[PDB]
Amino acid sequence: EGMWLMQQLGRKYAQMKERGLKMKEYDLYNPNGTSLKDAVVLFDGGCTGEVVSDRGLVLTNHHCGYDMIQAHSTLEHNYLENGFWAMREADELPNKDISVVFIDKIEDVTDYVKKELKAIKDPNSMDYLSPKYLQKLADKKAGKNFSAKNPGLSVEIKAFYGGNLYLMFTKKTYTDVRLVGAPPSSIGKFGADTDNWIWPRHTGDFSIFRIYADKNGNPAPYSEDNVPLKPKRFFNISLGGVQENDYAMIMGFPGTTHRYFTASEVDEWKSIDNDIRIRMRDIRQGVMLREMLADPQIKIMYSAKYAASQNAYKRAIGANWAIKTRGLRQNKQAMQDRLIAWGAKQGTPRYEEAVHEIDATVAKRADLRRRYWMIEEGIIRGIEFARSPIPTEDETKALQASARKEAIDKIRTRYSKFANKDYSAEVDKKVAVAMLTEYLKEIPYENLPLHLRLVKDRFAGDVQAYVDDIFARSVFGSEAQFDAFAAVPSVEKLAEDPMVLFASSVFDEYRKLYNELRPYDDPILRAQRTYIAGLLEMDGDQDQFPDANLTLRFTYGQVKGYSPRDNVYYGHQTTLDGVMEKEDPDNWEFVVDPKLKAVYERKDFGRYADRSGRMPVAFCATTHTTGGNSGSPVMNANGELIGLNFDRNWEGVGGDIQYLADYQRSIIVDIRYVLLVIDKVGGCQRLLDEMNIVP
Amino acid sequence: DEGMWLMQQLGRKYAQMKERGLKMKEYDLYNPNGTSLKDAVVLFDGGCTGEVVSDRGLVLTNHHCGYDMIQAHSTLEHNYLENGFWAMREADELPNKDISVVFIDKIEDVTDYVKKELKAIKDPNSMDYLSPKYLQKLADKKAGKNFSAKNPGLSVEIKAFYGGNLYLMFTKKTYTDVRLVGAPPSSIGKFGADTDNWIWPRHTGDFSIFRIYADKNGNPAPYSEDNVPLKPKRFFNISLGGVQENDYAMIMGFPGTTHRYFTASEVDEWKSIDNDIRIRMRDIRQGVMLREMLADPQIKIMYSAKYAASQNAYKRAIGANWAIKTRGLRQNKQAMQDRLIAWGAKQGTPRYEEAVHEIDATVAKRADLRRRYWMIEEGIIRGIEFARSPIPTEDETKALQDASARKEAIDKIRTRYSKFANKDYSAEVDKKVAVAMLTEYLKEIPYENLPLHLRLVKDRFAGDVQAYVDDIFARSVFGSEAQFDAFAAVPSVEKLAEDPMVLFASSVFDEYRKLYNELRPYDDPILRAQRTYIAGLLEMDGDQDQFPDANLTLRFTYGQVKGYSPRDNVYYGHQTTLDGVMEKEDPDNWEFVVDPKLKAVYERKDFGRYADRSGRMPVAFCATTHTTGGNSGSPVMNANGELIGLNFDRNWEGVGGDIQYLADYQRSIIVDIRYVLLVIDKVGGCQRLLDEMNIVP
Ligand SMILES: O=C(c1ccc(Cl)cc1)N1CCSCC1
Ligand SMILES: O=C(c1ccc(Cl)cc1)N1CCSCC1
Ligand SMILES: [Cl-]
Ligand SMILES: [Cl-]
Ligand SMILES: [Cl-]
Repeated sequence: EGMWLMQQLGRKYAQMKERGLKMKEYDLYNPNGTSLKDAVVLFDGGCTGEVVSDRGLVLTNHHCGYDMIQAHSTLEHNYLENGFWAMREADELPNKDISVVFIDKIEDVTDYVKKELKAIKDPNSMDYLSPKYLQKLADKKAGKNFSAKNPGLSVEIKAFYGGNLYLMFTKKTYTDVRLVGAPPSSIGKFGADTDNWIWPRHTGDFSIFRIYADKNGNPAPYSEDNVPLKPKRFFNISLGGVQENDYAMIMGFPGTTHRYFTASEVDEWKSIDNDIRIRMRDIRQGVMLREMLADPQIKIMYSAKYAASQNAYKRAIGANWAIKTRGLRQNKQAMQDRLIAWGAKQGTPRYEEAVHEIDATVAKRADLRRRYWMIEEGIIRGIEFARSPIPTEDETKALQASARKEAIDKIRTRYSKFANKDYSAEVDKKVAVAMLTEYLKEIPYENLPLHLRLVKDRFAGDVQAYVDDIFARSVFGSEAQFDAFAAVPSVEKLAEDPMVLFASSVFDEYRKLYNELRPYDDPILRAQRTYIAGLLEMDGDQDQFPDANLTLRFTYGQVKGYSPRDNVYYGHQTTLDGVMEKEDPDNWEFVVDPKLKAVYERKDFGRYADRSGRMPVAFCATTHTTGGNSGSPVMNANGELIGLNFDRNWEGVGGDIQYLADYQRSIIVDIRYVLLVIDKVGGCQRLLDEMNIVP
Repeated sequence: DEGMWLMQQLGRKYAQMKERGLKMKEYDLYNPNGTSLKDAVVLFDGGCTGEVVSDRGLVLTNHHCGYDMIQAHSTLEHNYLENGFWAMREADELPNKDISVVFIDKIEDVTDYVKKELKAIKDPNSMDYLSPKYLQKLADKKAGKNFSAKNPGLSVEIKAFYGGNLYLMFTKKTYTDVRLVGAPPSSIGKFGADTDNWIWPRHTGDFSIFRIYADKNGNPAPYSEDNVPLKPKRFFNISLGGVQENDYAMIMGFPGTTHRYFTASEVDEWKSIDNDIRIRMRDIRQGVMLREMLADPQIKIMYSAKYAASQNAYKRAIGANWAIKTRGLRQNKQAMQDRLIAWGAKQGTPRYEEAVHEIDATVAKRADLRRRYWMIEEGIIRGIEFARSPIPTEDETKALQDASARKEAIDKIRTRYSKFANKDYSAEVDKKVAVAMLTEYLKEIPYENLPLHLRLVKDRFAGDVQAYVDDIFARSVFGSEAQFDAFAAVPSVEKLAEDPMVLFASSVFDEYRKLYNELRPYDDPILRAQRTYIAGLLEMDGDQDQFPDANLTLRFTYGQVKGYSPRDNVYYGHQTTLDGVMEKEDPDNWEFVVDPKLKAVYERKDFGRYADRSGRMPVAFCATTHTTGGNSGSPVMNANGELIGLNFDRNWEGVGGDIQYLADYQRSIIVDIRYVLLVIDKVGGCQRLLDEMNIVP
């Protein structure tokens, strides 16, 4: 049920041991010594990774190393579709803008931060959650020139439990992280978008990198003279596999959770956030699909935009399923009613007052929040011509010196980025007509972006005519229309351009709503500090985990399947047989790598198949994970690497608010399948040889 | 392989059934010379199975079996299809016109008799051995002079089995006054609707209740207000003990057809011609229909049923092709025939190998013709609605060419036009379907093999399929109502003789009939060789683990209540519950709406004695019994012969089971009798039906 602070390992150790943990507490996390924690990294600012060799080899997900594989792929060597396997360390490819962060030390600085905060002057100050303020405190505690005295290191203070606990992290950052190996996209992304959030899963979601450093193992930017890092700790790889009910644990960097939402916040998340995103994306995706299915060239141009919209659409469907079926609202109501009753008993009304302040703030911002999600889902992300070019104050104060041609070249560059190879004005007009029809029926005339008032005023309610007119008369309606403008540009033409005015109007309203809604966050945040303090004072800091905030956490559970619906059971482990059953040569998502298909036919599984001769692929566990846990190491009761976390099932996406023991699972690629792909698909024996593989 | 066994085969199967869990005495289940459980089984309305469940002739069958009778009695004032129907007294039960229930009174092996009569052969190639006319002449000869009058209600029938190697005579008792007694609302009776057709897990309460009526002596009689409920010689006891995983289960029913003795060449033909053409053509048709239904809510209303009707055999063909590809159906037929050929060679009898060769050569010879037939049938005859547009008859054409019979002909043509262009017909949707169907058809079928009118696509329209279809509607008398009325006002034979829609419809039906006539002769050599082939198989491995193909006759099948794994890491258990109905509820999707009375029963847990030991409410179960179409409504029995359920469907993974039974995938989908009695009790409130049944603890 939790994403626990490293500091909470002492308090949790006895329960973990009763659940199967065999390793010593300080071998997993030592606050003043080397531990397994030292082999975990924050990979490229949003994924987790792990050191698996004495020469700095790092494993993470394929979707985590995707951009680096794509940036090194060309028409001649397409590493994205064929994979990549450096046969020597010197062949490993450097990556620009990459990083790996080690969590060198973690300290509780609560009394320090709470004493510094006492120098208040304003009870409603938000400095207690300010990265700028907390950084000034972190620097004060570390010292004037800490990063110069300790190079490669940096400090950071973060708030936890709504501002009731503060931790300082001493981080070590390496920026020379090189691509070593990756399976083909057919393995690394087998399910592709059809199996996203799905269990059973058959995806070999892994990629291999290597941390490089200077001669002393100190952080250094890319240089041809950099040497692989010899880390202070790396994971041993287990080949013993997994069995149902086996103890499993994960360390990683979960991004966000909302475990202390009030019942009113659950209703708002359902009725505004999720219902609007669901309704608007269903309209958008419906029109896109119709057009993609009717024209194979539209399918090529819109496949990625369609897939990108489906991802949070599916998450919202999964989250609304939990609100409707798992009693999320009710359990938050029971949590707050229990605190209110205990507060009344102790003669302290501040907890009930705090819950009331949250409810009243939610109720007060309802119409504004509805208008914001409606314009964001409906227009800002729903309609492509909302992000069409808007002339800057510098560009209009140039068109009306010969810098007029420099303004036109800047506007032209933006126009070509909007109307790119994947942009269809006809498809966009069809999407806009459906999106705006829904938007105009939900947002009243007095709340509309100024230009959308023309639908009723000038176009007699004809949405099609309004959209047709934007493209017919706009300088960004077609290439020829832009060129005619570029030849004779006047500021009066841009000031009255229907597409410019639409884009300006919708962005003006989007920004006005954001600015009007931002002040409502602070009373909720301040009341949550009091609310979570009461919850901790009442039921204790053990069962109630602090919300995720991109900091290192541990979670434990077991390798276990679940029943998704009546009379259906999904086991704990998928096999290579499941990849073969899913093969569809004429569906790019489910194509099987020929070398992998041959390995399966010949049963060339070596030391990686299970005791029954079946080749495992993936497994699931009752660990509590979220976004940010993407390439997390999964450990045995002995702390050996058994897999890599890569996803979670849609039935558990509501788990960011309320953990669902009977449904929520972490989706993990089996380490035996990782080694089988490195060995029989990549033929990269040197990577197997540098790992410490235990029988 | 698992079996749809003849009643005669119960004796030789009894010991295996007992070892599998059967507890009842052999002759209590079937006795040729006395009353047995077999006497409580009926053929319901010529294509379903039913069962007598009371001493007053109450009959249980599926909701989809009694569907037409529930619909015929439904009005805007009393919609029994939507709300259900529950007669609170016997006099309130509704009569049905054109209904029947058939009891199998006696079954007799008449093989020696038929085989001796056949010896009077005039042509060794004669198909009389499979002729219903010939076999009826033999049945009438054996039964006696004027048997129908001497025994009212009874009739005799001889059928061939094992490709003409075994013959059985059936003495049938037919009742035609069968009244509607009860039915759940469509929300229970067809819960899955078309989404869950061929699907396990399943949550559908697929049952309906009827009653057999007869004269004062229990003898068959047509509907009369003086008819009294039948006091039958046998009825099923209802069990409330439920089912558990691995429990023995058995079914009696009337499976229609199987192809257990296909050669490997016939499996390849079924895959590459029958199934691939049906799959490809229906996917094109359904694809266009769906786009139009999704774009216009009025097109969705008009085409929903046509779309659903096409998807049914489309899904079956997808399931059958999955078995051919993954379960080794072709290979196992090849191994079956190779084993017989090897044994025949050792015996010095080459006639079995000669028979398999004759089947292979016939399959290879008819390939192009069969391809052209399935292509036109799936592509045009079924695929395009204007193929079934009006064609003026030879007498209608003559009637138009100096009498009052001109207005008579126009009224007949108008009636047919109004049936073609009905409230559900869209000419625009049909033109879109025809353009896609004909594009595929013109790609597969060469110019010299095209129906005459389709040659105009290349000749007159420069290959433009859209122009050809547009022209059919623009210039045709049946292209619109106004075009028909203009014709009806000034009708000339010369206008009909050159009508593009008439010529298209005529051409495609001419080609469809020419192909049928050219292909029909190929059936006979296959049939004759199958008689020799199945005789060899029976002589070699015995009439013991090789069941005779289904032929709409009474069979029994046995197995166990067991789930299965459909794919890697997925298990489907043996039993669904009322929670599964609730998880599937969608108020804005007509298929998954939940009856309010049923939803309340679930919330209050008002399950009475019908819930399982854990307090869960059972809905349906699946079993390793071997069933096919015709088994809808079949009684499912306990080891004690008590009714535990009604068969109503089978999973898509087992549709290949008509050729090769699939032990690890094929399951019969059965509605639990505890759920049937729960709906009668807590949803219908029809206590009198519960009271007349013999319910065992
Ligand atoms: O099948 C579903 C789904 C889930 C719940 C509900 Cl209520 C409806 C549909 N998906 C696809 C996988 S991702 C989540 C949405
Ligand atoms: O989903 C399928 C299906 C089955 C097998 C294959 Cl190869 C492809 C799709 N259905 C379910 C309804 S009944 C049969 C068709
Ligand atoms: Cl290190
Ligand atoms: Cl012979
Ligand atoms: Cl099988």
